[PDB]
Amino acid sequence: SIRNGVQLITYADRLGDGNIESLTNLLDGPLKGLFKGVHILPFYYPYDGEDAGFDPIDHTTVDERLGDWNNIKKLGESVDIMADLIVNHMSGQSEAFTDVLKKGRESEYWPLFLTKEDVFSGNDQAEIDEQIAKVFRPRPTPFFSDYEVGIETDSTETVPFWTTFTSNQIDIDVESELGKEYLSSILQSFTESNVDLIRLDAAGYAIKRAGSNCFMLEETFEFIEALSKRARTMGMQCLVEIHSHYQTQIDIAARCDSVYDFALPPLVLHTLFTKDASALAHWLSISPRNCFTVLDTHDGIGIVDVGASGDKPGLISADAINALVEQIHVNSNGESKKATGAAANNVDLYQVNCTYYDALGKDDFAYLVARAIQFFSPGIPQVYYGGLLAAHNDMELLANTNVGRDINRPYLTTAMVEDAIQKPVVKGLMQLITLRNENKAFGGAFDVTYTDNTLVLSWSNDGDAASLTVDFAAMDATINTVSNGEESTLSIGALLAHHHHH
Ligand SMILES: [Cl-]
Ligand SMILES: [Mg+2]
Repeated sequence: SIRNGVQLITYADRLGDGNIESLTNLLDGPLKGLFKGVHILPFYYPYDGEDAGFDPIDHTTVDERLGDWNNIKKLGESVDIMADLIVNHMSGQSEAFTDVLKKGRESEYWPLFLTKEDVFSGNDQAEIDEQIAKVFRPRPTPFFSDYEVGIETDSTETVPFWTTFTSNQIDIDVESELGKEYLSSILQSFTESNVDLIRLDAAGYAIKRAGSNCFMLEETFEFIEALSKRARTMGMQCLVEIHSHYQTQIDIAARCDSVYDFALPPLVLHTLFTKDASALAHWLSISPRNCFTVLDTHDGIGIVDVGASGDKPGLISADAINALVEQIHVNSNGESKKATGAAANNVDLYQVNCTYYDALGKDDFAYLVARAIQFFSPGIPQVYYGGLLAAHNDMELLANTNVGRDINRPYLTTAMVEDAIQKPVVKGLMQLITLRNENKAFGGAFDVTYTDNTLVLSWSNDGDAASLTVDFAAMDATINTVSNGEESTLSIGALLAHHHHH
């Protein structure tokens, strides 16, 4: 149901001249023939709030500055589309919540939102607080937000609403009938708009049980599967997004349709920094196959994704993680330090804000080797729009907005795309994308080998075959293919040289 090929991650306004139609034109011209799918980052009203699309006021409507649902429908006629579903909460400025403020318990939308009384039914405030302490929260934001409701009636009441993220995001009761209707209505627009893939956001929080940590409970999995089952009947498929310890990604992927591979970004950097693919080869021996792979995302480079968690070990040692973080700062000449928040130890760093290209010191050969490793690992490969064009760290935008992640969210106009696709490293990347799109071997069986400083990633399907051999002693990377009756050998170094001369 999903086209096996390379996908693009983009904002609808930051690649092209600023709207969906402009992006569609790009995918029809300069970027034609590259992507079987496109993850369009949150495009709902509004896309340019405090959390860059992930805090929409009205999740049910496209931001009219970007277009409408028919623009999405048109773009998805020929390519798979991935779109975001924020399942856990709604905006305090949404029409449903403002109605609750106006009419209180007389509101039609009252059961839609999660309050303190919905979860804790006792009256021992000391006991309720001891159980509130067990709830897992990402930031020291308010636990409840006390809104006055019924302001347009003769009765008022102050209600503590559950607010996991900010006081302007009200957690909804996804177990109520209204909550299922709200989520179903967005899925409805999706399937009517040729959306194929649903990235579920904050789903790990969506189910609350007093006494538990309210995070990825068994009841949370049951909710996720009920949501995913509905999405499947509507012709779509779900992706459970999370940044966690690697064993949690494995556990989720065994029960859910898809996960991200967030181990590859730091492991591939570490592999290239140290010329040791032991940890990379270990991961590929156990990694979920139902995944979407990335090097860069719209966020920063996740580090805790391969680090320890409590008593559980990481995929590389603490020493390797600290040396990986430090090498990124060295390769970006300190630019990533400017964009990344302070931390006592790098082993505790959530994310390093830096382009993947700058994390590799803008080494064109290593970067093409990195993306070849990504394409030859199992799962659907996604290419971030910035990394597709080898965009450097955007220090100007960083200084302007003071938002750490903007170092990796450049505004790349149609004109800048036309220039960037002329760069040899970009031309080399597009040739790799074409190989990954057209060889049927990736639809078959996988094997990973690491002996004598030589990593081999092999695929075979029907009569087609494709293998990536990375010799770290010789610093050579070679792709061998069988297809169309042809046997072909593509040296990555020869690939990059060819595009410098021709
Ligand atoms: Cl998949
Ligand atoms: Mg489609």
